[PDB]
Amino acid sequence: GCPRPRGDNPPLTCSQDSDCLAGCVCGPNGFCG
Repeated sequence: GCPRPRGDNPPLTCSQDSDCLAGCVCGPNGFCG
């Protein structure tokens, strides 16, 4: 998964898998996971 995320921060948007860091994926709500 992404490097140590926290719920003190909002999710970031995406539209493709390449919009995120390695380890992260792009989901159906248009937010990275």
